[PDB]
Amino acid sequence: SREEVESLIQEVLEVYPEKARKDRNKHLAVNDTQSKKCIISNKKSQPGLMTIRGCAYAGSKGVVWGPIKDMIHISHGPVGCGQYSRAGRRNYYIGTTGVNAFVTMNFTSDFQEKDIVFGGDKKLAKLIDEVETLFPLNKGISVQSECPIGLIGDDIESVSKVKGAELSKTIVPVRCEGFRGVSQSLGHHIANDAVRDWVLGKRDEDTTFASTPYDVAIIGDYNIGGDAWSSRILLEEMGLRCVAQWSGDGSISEIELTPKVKLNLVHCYRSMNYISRHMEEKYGIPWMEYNFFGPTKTIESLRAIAAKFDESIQKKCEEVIAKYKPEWEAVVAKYRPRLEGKRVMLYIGGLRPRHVIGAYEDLGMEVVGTGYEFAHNDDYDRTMKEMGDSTLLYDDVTGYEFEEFVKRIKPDLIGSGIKEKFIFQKMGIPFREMHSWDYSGPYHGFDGFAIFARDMDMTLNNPCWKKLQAPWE
Amino acid sequence: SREEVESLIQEVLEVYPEKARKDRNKHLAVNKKCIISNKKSQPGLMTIRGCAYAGSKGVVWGPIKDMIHISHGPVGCGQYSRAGRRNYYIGTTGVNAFVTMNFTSDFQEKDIVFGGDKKLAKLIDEVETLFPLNKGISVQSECPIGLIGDDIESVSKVKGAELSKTIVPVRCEGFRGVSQSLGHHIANDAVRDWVLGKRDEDTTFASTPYDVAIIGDYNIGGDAWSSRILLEEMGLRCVAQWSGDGSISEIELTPKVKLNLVHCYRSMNYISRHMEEKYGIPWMEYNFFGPTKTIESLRAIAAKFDESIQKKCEEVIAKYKPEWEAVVAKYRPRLEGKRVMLYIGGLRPRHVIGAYEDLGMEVVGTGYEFAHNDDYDRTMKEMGDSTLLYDDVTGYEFEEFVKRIKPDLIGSGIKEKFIFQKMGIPFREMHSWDYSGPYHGFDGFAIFARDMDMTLNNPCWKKLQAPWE
Amino acid sequence: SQQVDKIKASYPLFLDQDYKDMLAKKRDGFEEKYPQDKIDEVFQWTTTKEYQELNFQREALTVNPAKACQPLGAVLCALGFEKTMPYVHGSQGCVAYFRSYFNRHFREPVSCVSDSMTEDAAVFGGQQNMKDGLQNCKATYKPDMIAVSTTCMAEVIGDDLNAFINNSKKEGFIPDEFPVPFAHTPAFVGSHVTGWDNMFEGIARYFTLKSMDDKVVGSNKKINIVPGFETYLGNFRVIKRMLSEMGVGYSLLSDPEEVLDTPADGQFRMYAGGTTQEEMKDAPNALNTVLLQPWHLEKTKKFVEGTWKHEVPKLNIPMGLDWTDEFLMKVSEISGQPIPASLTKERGRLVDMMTDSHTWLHGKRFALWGDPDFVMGLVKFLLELGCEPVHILCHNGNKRWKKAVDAILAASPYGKNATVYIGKDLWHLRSLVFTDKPDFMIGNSYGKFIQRDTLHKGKEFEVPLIRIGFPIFDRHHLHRSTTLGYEGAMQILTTLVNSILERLDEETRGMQATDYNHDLVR
Amino acid sequence: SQQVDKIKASYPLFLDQDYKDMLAKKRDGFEEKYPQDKIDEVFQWTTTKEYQELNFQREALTVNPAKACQPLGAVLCALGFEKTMPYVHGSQGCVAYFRSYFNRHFREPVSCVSDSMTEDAAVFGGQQNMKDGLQNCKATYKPDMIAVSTTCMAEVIGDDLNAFINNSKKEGFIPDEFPVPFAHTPAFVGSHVTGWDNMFEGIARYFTLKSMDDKVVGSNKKINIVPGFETYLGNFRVIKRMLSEMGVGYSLLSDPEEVLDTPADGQFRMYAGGTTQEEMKDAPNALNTVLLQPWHLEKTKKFVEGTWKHEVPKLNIPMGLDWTDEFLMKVSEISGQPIPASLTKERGRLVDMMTDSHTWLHGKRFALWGDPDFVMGLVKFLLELGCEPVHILCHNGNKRWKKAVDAILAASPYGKNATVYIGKDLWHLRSLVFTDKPDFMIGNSYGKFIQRDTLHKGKEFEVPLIRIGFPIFDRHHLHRSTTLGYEGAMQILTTLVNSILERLDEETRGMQATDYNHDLVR
Ligand code: ICS
Ligand code: ICS
Ligand SMILES: [Fe+3]
Ligand SMILES: [Fe+3]
Ligand code: NA
Ligand code: NA
Repeated sequence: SREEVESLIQEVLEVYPEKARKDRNKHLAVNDTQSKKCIISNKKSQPGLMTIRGCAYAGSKGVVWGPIKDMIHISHGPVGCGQYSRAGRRNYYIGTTGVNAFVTMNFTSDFQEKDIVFGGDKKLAKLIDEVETLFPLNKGISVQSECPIGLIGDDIESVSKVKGAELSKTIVPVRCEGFRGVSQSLGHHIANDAVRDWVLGKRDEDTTFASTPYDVAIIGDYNIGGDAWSSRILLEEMGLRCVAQWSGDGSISEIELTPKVKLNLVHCYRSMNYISRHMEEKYGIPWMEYNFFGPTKTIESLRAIAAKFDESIQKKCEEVIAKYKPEWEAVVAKYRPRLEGKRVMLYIGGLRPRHVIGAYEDLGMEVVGTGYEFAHNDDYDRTMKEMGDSTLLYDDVTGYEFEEFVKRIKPDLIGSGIKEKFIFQKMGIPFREMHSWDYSGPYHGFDGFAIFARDMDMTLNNPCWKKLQAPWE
Repeated sequence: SREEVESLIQEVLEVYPEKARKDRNKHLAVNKKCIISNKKSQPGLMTIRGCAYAGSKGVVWGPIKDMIHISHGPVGCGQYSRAGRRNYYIGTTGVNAFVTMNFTSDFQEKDIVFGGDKKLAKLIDEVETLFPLNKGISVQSECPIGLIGDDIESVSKVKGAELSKTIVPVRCEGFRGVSQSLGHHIANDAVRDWVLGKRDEDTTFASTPYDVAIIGDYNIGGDAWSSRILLEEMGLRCVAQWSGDGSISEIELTPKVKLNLVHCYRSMNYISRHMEEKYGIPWMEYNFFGPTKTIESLRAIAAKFDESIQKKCEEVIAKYKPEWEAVVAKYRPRLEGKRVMLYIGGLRPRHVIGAYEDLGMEVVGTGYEFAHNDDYDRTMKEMGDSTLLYDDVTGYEFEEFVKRIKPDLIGSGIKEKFIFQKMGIPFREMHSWDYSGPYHGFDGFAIFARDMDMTLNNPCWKKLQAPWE
Repeated sequence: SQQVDKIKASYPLFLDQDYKDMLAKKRDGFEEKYPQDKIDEVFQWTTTKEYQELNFQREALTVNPAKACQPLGAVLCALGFEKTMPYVHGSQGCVAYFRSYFNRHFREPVSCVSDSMTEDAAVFGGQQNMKDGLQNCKATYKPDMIAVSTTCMAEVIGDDLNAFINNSKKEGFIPDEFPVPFAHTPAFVGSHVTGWDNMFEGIARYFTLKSMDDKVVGSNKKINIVPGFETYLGNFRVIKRMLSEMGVGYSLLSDPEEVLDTPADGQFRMYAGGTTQEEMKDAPNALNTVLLQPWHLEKTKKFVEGTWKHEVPKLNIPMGLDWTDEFLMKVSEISGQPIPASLTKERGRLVDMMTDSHTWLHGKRFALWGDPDFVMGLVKFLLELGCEPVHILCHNGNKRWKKAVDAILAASPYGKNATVYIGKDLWHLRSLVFTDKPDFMIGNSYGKFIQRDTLHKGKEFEVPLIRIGFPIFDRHHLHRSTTLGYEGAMQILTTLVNSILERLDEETRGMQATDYNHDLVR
Repeated sequence: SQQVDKIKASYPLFLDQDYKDMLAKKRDGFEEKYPQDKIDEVFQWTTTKEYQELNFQREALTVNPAKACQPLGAVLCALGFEKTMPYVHGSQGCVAYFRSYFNRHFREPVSCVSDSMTEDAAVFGGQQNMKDGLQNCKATYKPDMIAVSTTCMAEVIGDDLNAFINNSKKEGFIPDEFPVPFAHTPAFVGSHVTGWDNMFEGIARYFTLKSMDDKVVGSNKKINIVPGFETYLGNFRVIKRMLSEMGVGYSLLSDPEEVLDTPADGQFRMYAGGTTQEEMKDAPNALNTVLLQPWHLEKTKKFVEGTWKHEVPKLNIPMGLDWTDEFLMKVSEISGQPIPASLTKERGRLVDMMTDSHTWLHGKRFALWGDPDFVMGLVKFLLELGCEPVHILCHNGNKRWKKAVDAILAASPYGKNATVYIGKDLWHLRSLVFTDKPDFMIGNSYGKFIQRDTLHKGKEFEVPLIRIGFPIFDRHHLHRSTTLGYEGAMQILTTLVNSILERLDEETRGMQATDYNHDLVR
């Protein structure tokens, strides 16, 4: 492995036509410090090659805005986008659906051809009013544009100003048309900017909130399976006050209060570094990255976060560490022996391909391949250090590529998404879903690590894997 | 027509050998000196009849809810009868009630060789440690107990005295009698000799002039709760129910009542006759199937009391009138003219005829598994002219009578049900009520009408014939 | 009272206030009921480990058996033969009960007769019943054969069936050529599956024991299949379907799936289908005989080996993946037919299903009961799925069977917490699921009263029932299901996975309380 | 916290006291939550008739839809052809969603590709995407065929699918003989089923429109069977099974049952089974063409009648007892083949099951939704069982269909309290099941939130969901079931009767409260 890896890469690319072989080659690399010298990323997908990527509407509606529980989010366009993305992402929340929370519902303008012809702007204002009579307890409205809204020249920003002023509601236009950008990534930036311009400033004057030196915000935790509740509880046991959760289980008022905090804790850099930079410029609030995947990364991140405060938070940090230490050591003692030595290939989106490596290593596994669907070069710079030498790195991996890499490398476990799952199960290779957590989790924090380890163990050592081959062959 | 029916009987009996043909001819008639009944079954002919164990444990003792009833003998008998009969009760099964459990001594060859009496005494003790709140034990004898010479009466006496518990021996062995019928009689006698007298010397029960016992309602579907409600709206006080939802204490208080209301004559007239002899308590038959019979019954019962009860009877009759007339209004049109062939046990083949007629239906053939000629005497008065009467019917006979008469509706048991559905005749279960019910009282008439209608007019019957056949 | 536009049946009729007050009046006036707090106290106690120790010390009393008497299976066996009337020598009550017990499971007619022995036969024997019963049976219902077993009465008094039947032919009640196989089926020995074995050996003996001289193993190029006591129509069909897919000539000896599933087309068919007397007479000329349920076909096995000279292969019941594979590979060796592509694919679809559902099944803990072969097949398949058969109960099991099950369990990580109980009943099982709570039970309709008891202790203590077995009285048409082979394994897996997902949905339906985890996707 | 011997997932982990108090502090500190008495008040209002009036007055807002966009069906149609790749000209996000939506219903790989149109393609169209698309897909995934549909971006900017493909062949990106049928499939018209029809008619013409001089109606002695958008694998298999049993020669046009059910045997098979391009070229030589779901196969019909000159029979979807009968008799006439004994028996076995279960089915009230052919099938069969289809909602239905269903409803006593809703969604259905409560819903997984809302009002108001339809994401392997034919009817009947009995068991499990009615035999 090293020369066999760079070999493998050239055998696979042999199938493509010339133009795509020369692009795809730049998005596969073997690890050995500045990604701008190893692999290129955040570039359009080669047509017809079965990429895994989604669109900017997924990035804005599905990931950033949809989780915000007390707003109503309108999918503005034909009925497809809102339907495929209804309740497909497990951004969990406490609430009374249909009354004061609305995350798993599908509000939509259901565009017909008449609306393509005359425009959907008069439909939008009529739907804002129906939303108001039927869901009186909503705390604001988002309008997430689908592919056709831009292309036909509608103007949702004017509908928002006018209807927003008329009803004294926040209405946030979001121009997340699916054709914009190359991936979900631009959806993140369009959505962050929409929060900045339409929400985040709403309380710049207000000072009626009582601040403390220990107020923080969790930024980019979308509470998959409760991941962010498993994080908040540690932060508050450490002495801090999480004034806001962006956007897992998040309320619009929690977002309007983030400019009051003293420190912005950023879990998902890729999807939220935009707003965090902005809050540092305008409000003076610093931000740091953290990683609550596994006890080694979680311990290191608590101690780094407590170091920004005084002694008392630092004292409490050690008390949290020691409370949970026997718990994850009982987890390790039980599952590390059943998982040590097993090799993992990852393929996810923008953050987990690097952030979960520490939790596999804490069970004695080895991440021999990883890749991101839509990461940027700063994500790869951070990944180079987490990965070992001569491991395989792949950006916007095609379906053919992933299948062919797996055949040669033969990992013991693959971790990727739904579209990949049943592919490798057929081939005989244990799979765990690393977006939905395979309807399990949380995986964040100490309480999450017990579940991750039990999950990786139940799948990797399950009896079904010994039965793929009929005894008559 | 009388003679067209008299030739159907002859044509069917042609298949039989001579011995069975001559016996069956006396058990089939077109309507005392008309039909024979309560004789032994001819071998080999597929009767519907059960045994004295079914008639003692399955009908009389089993429903008594606070007692533990032991099936003494091999596993089979208690298992087939677990929960098959819907004798409803209120209780906490496993702690203070036990109707749908199967207690048994699970006889193995060892017990058939050395006897089961040491095993029975050990079982009594085990029942006592595991089920402390039981209020008495009955032991129901399966075929082998009698035949191997066990002495359950001695065990019952000895253990009863030792523990100060009512333990009732019952020799309801399946080979005794010719049917469930003897089991009823054996069970009643067991009640007489071991329970009913327990309070003869006691005088602390506070009587009233309106006290009454319901006798022989097993509370199928709740039938007897829907009868209790009416009796009590009439101003009466139902001190006891036998054996549906019944408690032993209610049994022991029956001799303190002013009147015994016998629903099921066949199964319980034995004990009723005894309570008249010993305690001077009169009895009377009544019939709560349908409104005509329920009204006529309420009024007859009320007439055995004073003007106060007679008033309240009329307030009850007038309360429920709008309801049952609504039932008729809705369902008599949908069921009028339809003919019914009935085959049941000891009572319903005649008792339910009034309810069908209230819905305008005509009962053209009825018969009993195990009735005596006194039951048939009552039936003559209820059945129309030239209708068909059959006693201990055979499978072959019931199939063949149905094919020529072509009734619109048949009501019989589970063993008959799937046979006629196949033939495409609407079938309603008239023992278990097909899991519905109650059918007694005014409340039950609404259900009975809804049930005949849903089956008789169900879309399925129009489909038995493939369009290319 | 009743409103004619919404009629009420017993439920919920009796929850109306006036019925409610009447029942309270009844109780308080006359039942002499123990007070509610004492009832709670005794109920709590029946859920404890202390109560469980008393319960397992029982040795005279049986409470809620998980078994029936031999003649019930002699009936089911005989029903599998062409135009055969089952005939039980003894008392009529037993036959009434057999018929209704099957009617209620199969929701079909069940033909069987008795010769109505009573008190006067006890003293002088049932010779006259047999003579009249057979002649009446044969004339009235016209069977091609009559298959005779016994009620416990006939056994106790000592009736000789061989003699009584031979006399009946000698005295001209039935022709001499008329087949009347017979078997003693005493109720106080073994159980309903023993009756099946007894009867089957009975019929085999009748048609082959005296006729061996001309018989040559292998000459008919077929495999005999003996199914044993089976109450799933799907299990006959899958066996025949798989042997026809493999091109294997085969004789299913005793086959009721037609009599138990006649169409509703305007006429009653007492008889339908079934193993032909020709098939039974030719059976010794088979290459071999396979016993699908070896653990209650001990007597048959001895006869097929002893008289037919078949080398009966050591096969487990073909349940689950490993044992269905062993069955098909044995069949392939005997017959010389290769396992076809269609079956290799079906196997692969079963593995796919297991791979798609492993996350939800893993570690789920079960209690189960039933007949011995069925129960060990369930156990085997749970182990393949990653489940833990915690309480395994076989009322009619034996020490040898328990030792085979204990070895299966030891061979797997998922057997570590499993115990096997033989000669225990469902009142014993009720304590086990209070004291060592599983997540589910797999059994027959009687387990519904244990589920009921579990819920009364509390919703967090409820063990929900999954109905697999016999009898199933409180759901319709499950007798049409399959449990053998890959098809059967796919059915069981589906039921189990979706019973786990139904339960999780219910626990997470509480708005703003548990519905954070009421996922659309599972 | 966690105990390592019993790890808790999110449910019930977050019910631990420390988590519950944190969430309380989060809510009180920073969520500015509406008071709980105001929430309960608004919820009660949303269950009222007044709220239902406002709800049905909606014209611009849709809430919880019961349909998807056209290209989701174009994908599934093209997945039905041998070694063909579905290819969706437009933006790649749509394909990521189509794939996902099907992966979770079938739990299987679903292959589809996109040519990743973006901002720049909006200005000058996607011609270069298509050229490089087809070449890349063809080289990489090696299909015999590529089948082209469009996303809403492609439709709006006005790309010419015909011209771009031809130019891709003229410019030498794909061989000229390589088949590339195509269809326009605009999300803003009709629904997923329309995209099925449009794609089907696309592929029929591609292989047929230019070749008709050679064709002779009936010369190949086969019957064409066009199934439509179909998400149950048993529905393809039952149709094939019944035609073969009658010995009819048939071509099933669009057959994905192999590709949506490959075995897990060590290797990933991208393609499997499917209609050959050749059966498509020779389809005009068939006796006739039967459309199994006529109400979404209008465009296909006009083509097979207009170009193939077939006289397409007026048959309903073969669901339930009458429409299956009529389908077989129409097949018998067209083919000259009698309906065989085996199907006549299966009919009679279905009728028998109807007779055994009618007392539990009678008067049971149902709310139901889905695609129009499947929903009218359900209506028809429910009526045949004696059930009252009270609320019938078809989001993608039309006036003409609604008139047909209302005609069906009027020809039967059980349809008289029924109403049909077209163009209404699951938030309208929510109201209907509060104000006019049925006993069950029959529908897809999205109905679980309607069940949850109704329970929140009370256990007496809860309407339990019965999952039949598409998509089903929260239970495993129901995609393998069948709903057509006598078999499909047997399955639906069993599932409804047992939902009813299971619900009754639950309402009567309360000890000494409602268990008087907890019957062993139902
Ligand atoms: S937001 Fe992103 S693809 Fe950072 S769009 Fe994607 S709930 Fe992934 S690796 Mo689905 S950048 Fe979150 C993600 Fe990571 S939806 Fe979830 S798993 S940490
Ligand atoms: S007791 Fe008798 S056979 Fe009178 S043994 Fe039988 S619950 Fe029948 S006609 Mo089953 S004399 Fe009762 C009866 Fe009638 S069990 Fe029920 S239905 S009214
Ligand atoms: Fe049936
Ligand atoms: Fe799969
Ligand atoms: Na008996
Ligand atoms: Na899209």
